[PDB]
Amino acid sequence: GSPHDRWMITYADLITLLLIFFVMMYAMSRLDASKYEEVTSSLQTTFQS
Amino acid sequence: PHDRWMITYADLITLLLIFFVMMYAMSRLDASKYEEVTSSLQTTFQS
Amino acid sequence: MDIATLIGLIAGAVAIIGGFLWEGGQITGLFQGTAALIVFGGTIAAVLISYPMHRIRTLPAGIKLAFKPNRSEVNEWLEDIVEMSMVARREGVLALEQKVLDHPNIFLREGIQLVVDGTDQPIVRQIMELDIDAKEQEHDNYAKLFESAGSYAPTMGIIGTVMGLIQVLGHLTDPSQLGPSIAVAFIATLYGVASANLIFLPIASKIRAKSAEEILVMEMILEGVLSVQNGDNALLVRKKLNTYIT
Amino acid sequence: MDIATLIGLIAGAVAIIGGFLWEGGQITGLFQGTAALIVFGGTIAAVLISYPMHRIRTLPAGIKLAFKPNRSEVNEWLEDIVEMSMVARREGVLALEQKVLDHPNIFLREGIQLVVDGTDQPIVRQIMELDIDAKEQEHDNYAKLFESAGSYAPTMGIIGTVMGLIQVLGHLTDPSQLGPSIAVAFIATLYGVASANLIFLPIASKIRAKSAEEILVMEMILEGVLSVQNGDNALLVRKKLNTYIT
Amino acid sequence: MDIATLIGLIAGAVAIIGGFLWEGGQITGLFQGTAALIVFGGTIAAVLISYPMHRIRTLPAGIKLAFKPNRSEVNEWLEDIVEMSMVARREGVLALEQKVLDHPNIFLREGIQLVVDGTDQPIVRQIMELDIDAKEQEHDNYAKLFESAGSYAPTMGIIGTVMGLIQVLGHLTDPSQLGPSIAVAFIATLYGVASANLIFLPIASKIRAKSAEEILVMEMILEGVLSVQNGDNALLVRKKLNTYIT
Amino acid sequence: MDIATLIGLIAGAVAIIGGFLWEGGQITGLFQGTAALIVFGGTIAAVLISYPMHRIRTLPAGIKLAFKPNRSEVNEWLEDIVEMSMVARREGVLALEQKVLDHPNIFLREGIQLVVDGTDQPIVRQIMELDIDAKEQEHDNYAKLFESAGSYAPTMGIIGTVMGLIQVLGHLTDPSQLGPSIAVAFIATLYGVASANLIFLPIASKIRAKSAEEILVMEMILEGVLSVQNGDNALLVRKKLNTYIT
Amino acid sequence: MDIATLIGLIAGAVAIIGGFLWEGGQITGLFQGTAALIVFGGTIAAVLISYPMHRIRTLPAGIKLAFKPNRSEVNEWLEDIVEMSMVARREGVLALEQKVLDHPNIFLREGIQLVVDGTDQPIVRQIMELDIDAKEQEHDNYAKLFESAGSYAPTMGIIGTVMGLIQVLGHLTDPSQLGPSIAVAFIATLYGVASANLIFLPIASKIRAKSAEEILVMEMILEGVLSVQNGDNALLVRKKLNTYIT
Repeated sequence: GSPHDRWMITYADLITLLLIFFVMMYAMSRLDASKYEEVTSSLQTTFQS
Repeated sequence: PHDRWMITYADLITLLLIFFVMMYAMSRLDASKYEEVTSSLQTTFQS
Repeated sequence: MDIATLIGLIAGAVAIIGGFLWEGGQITGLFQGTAALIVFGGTIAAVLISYPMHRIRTLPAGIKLAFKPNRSEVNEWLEDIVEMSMVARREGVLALEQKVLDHPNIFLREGIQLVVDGTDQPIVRQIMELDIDAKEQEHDNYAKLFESAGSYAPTMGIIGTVMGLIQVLGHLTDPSQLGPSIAVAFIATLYGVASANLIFLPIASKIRAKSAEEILVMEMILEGVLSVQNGDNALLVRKKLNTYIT
Repeated sequence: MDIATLIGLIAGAVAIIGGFLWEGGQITGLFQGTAALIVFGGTIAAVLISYPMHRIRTLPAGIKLAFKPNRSEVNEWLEDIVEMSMVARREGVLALEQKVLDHPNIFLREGIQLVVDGTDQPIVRQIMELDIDAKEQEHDNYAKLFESAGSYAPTMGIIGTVMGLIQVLGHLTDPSQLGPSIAVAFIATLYGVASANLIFLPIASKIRAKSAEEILVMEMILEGVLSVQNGDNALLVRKKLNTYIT
Repeated sequence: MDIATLIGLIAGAVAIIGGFLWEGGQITGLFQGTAALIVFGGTIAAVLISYPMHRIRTLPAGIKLAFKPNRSEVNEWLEDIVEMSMVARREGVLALEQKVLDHPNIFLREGIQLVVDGTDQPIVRQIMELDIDAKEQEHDNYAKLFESAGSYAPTMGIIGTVMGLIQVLGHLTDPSQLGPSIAVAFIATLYGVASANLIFLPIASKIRAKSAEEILVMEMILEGVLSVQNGDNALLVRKKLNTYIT
Repeated sequence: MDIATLIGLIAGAVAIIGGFLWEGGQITGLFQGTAALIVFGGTIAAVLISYPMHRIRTLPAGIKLAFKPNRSEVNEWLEDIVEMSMVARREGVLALEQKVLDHPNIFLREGIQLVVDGTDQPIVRQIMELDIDAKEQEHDNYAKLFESAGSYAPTMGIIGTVMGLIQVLGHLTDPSQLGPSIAVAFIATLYGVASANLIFLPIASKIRAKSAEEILVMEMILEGVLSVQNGDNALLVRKKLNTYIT
Repeated sequence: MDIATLIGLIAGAVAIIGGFLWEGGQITGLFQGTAALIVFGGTIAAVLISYPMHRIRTLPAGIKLAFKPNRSEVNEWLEDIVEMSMVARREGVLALEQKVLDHPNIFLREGIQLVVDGTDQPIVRQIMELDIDAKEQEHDNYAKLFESAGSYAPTMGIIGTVMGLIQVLGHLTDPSQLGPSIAVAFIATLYGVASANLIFLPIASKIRAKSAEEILVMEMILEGVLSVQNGDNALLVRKKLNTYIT
């Protein structure tokens, strides 16, 4: 799709802004140690290493 | 062809967001910092 | 409603709904009234500005051309043209005329009439070709509405999402409600890039896929009429017209 | 203003702003002075570099072609050419001159004049076709300016967004200045996708559509003039010219 | 099946899976039920809506053309046409009749038979060219199905990722449920890009490559039959036909 | 320098820089060494590998066409050709030779010499058309350099950005300097998209725009020289040549 | 090598590596085994599935055209054709034969040989154009392999990225070392985009650039041999052939 694919330029823009939002939230919101060490446990099963 | 780039950028950026959505999902929050932005961001809409 | 379209719409519903229900979601979480209004309302607005009103009046006939059943008449008309040739080889001026009088295909009737009236080969070619060109242009003009709706829909999707974010990040009162709230704003994107790829851009493809069959039957009829005028034998007529059949 | 454009602009405003107000926003929020400068300033910049200045003076004329309303004269002109075809055979070429003396369509008036003056078929074809090609090229050049602004506006949106992020991170230490940036980020995105997919790319489609109709009327008049010069009968003229009418 | 395809599939499996298994991952994690259902089910739905049902039955024949092993028989057919050219120089067309009969290439057999029947050279060109263009259209119709699947699959991947995120943002608090979802986001991307790029777009490419060889052999046979009818000398015939072979 | 380009660069610079400076951020924050080196150095490298050395020496000549001020004198040339069309007819062709001598347009001067030397009309058309085809190819080759440079620059940015993010992601152990690090990474994206959209891809448009205007003047003279050879009367010549003026 | 390619590779390596090293880090972090294996192995797999094996053996010959330094002898061959035109005019065609007996250019040697053997002008044009068309098709087939490698490589980078993350998120392990591990995963996307936009997609451009130069020389030789058959004067021959030279 030659001009149909035009919307992608806009998409990239939308996800860039959201990338900006979350990254800052991770900035200085120091990670709860329990939550993370727990998250490693939350995923390990799915990918099964 | 001049739009070669977008389909790669969008794919790459998305992967970061899925990651940082996780990282912010493994983190606590600052009590006043969140408000510092919340009051300000609200006022941006010119409430 | 052709069987491929029916199975396609069934499979499309099962794919997207199954993709949410099988991982703990529910249909009541995918429906969002405002997102439907922004995406569908916006698409309709962009298409209406894009085309004159008389084009939009035609849109029903596009869907009828897409979803009407195949009935493969071309295998019958091939025998009719050979029969007409076999008569033109003997007493062409008069006998041909009677055979076509009540024939169900108008383009063949009028084509033969130009030969009965004794018009020269390059002029019967020219008049016939103008009628085929008109049919080809008409079917292209149907597909162009769908292809255009398919382009605008995804972008009107993103307008929906950005407007939703604009409203949430405004009033980010409760940090626990950020996630549940920002999820809704992305519903619109899914309407845009899902409607475009399972309905609009598809129906555009079918309209083009079916114009390509109707025009080929008209080209066969044209080659039949000019072969009848040349006084070709039945073997050469059949040898030639079969190139259009599959 | 054509009726489809008026209904389209009504529907677009009601869908997008009605959606936003229904989810509780404020219209004033969707205004951002800095984002207007980056996006709308940017598109003007790129379009002015892209085209010679004389093209930009044509831009006013383009909007008139798109949003002028239809009056569908073509049925009248078809009856005129059939009448004129009959007169040529019965009273000779000379009388045509009287009939075409005041016809309000210039292209037909000349085409006939070239036949009365006695010019040969391939040269009258050549001169008429040059006039049609010139009209087609003129309308294409109007459409190209809009299509091009529609290309550059979305990208100027992403320029604006990235400029937004810099300012916010540049002022992240003070989270109390975070907001003024999030606005400019989004609104620069919003102005990009909106302007391009509702004001620019839609107008381009109308110019190309409302041209294609004008070119088809000129091709009908050319086939009328050539068929009049042949001395074709009224049934052949009416049949041939009808292929151009929808 | 075929040598370049077999080495390609071996290299693809060893590169992609050998990369992952070496890093210390398990192949088990590369399967996620909902990701498969959205991407593959959505792709199949879009293709079924887009094409008539009879086209989908051609999909078997498309694959068979793509992975057909190479036959060098064009060299033999060049020597056959040169021999027949020398028969036409020496002997009456009746001798061609025996020579052409029973050749395993039907397009050549028919072409020569049209020359033995004494049919006129521009008519022999016309009827032969109809058969070439029919074969070209048939192979194009196969390739277009695979190209369509390759276009839809990436967009269904974007739907799967957005649907995944909608789920993960729902649960920014419950760590246990987060894992199952963030996966579907990652995997639905992987099936969309990987299936499109390795399976679909290569098979489309290969059908077009193998079609181009088939059509070049038909063009050479047409130049052979016409040069036999003209009565060209064998040295010149050999020169013309050799330009088609590489 | 050309007035539309000058106004465009003024508006673009005020648009982008004025947008930033309204929010108070220093231009020194928007300037980066490594982002410039990766995006511009990468673009130069990609273009140098892409083309032979001799085409890069044409880059100077390409810019000189696009920003050349309009001084088009096509109206004057149409009067010269119409005058000769009547002198040639009255006096005989020898008088043309004197009049054509010293005319500043070389293509017109040469053409008439072909007609004075009595060369046949299809040969005159052939030689003149070879010269127009050469000029059309030359201007296309200029535009292709910038068009290419505008497709490499954004992708070079994704390289600069990824190298930045590779670094920043090293600092996920401390939110210290995490932000200011991400700001710099995205600067490389900004130079890629901004240069492509506002400089490289626009200049391509101008080369193609101004090329098309020049070729239209040359096609007018080809109709001028051929109408002088045919001996068409002054009113008919004036009609034909006016179709080329806009 | 071609001087522009050498300077391009120097500039590209200095831009990418110099940019990286200037902002910090070490080159020892930019080389990663599994990322190279997935991107290059995956590209090779997709290309091998895409093409017959015989096309891939041409890939060596493709690079030679791209990086072959120009011999630019065409000016010498223009003087040969002008001399031969004068030889043919005085002596008759027999003398042409002796002059071209040792000419190093095969295409000219044959073209002339066909004219001295007294073949008809439409026949000599037809046979020579078949040879030019064959060379155009051959160079297109070389370019297409590199282009298609250039469109698979970025997407193999996305696959490599996702598989990198998937292994990580699996074994999340220590919370201080998350950053370095995800950072490496993005090395892959770098190889995908860098290879396609600096090595593969550029080489396609050179093969098409240098192909076009070669085809212009063959078209000049064709107009030369047709002009010597027609018996044009040296001034007219020189003028025609000069249109092909820049």
